[PDB]
Amino acid sequence: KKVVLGKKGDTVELTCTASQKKSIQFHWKNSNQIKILGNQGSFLTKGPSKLNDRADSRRSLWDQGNFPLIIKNLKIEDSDTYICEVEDQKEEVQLLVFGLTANSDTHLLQGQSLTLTLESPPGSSPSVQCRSPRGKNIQGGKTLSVSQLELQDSGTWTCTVLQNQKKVEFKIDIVVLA
Repeated sequence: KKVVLGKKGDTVELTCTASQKKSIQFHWKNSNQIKILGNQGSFLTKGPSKLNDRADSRRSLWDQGNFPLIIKNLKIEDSDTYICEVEDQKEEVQLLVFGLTANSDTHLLQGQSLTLTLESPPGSSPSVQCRSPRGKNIQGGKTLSVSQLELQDSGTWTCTVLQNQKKVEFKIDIVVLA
């Protein structure tokens, strides 16, 4: 069902739209049924889980049949199936948080292998397509690599990743001396 991918550090918003009579009783949970957030009657109630100080909702839409789940500071461990339950309707949504980093420090001199990675979640091995201002790209996933570094690289590289029919991209900055 809903595959939604996030970028480590940034926020995401999953969707949960109801088929009811506008604005009702609902809640979001994680794979194991520990409640994340819902509604003590008319307002929002977030449990005590590991995501409380960073989980949220938009109660203004609990009027037009929508109950989202907002998460800030995306951690890769934040990945797992979340479930929304709006009255008699259940809705599965898997979150895959991906983080692309520069196993160097995102800087480099003129001539040495540049290594990135892609730190994955509890349930995945992903595919990377990092282009570069200079057309080409590398492949693989968990670690990519290069070999030598042609000085025309202190610009913007582009880095896409697509999971279970869905995609995200980490456009990065690289630096090359002389």
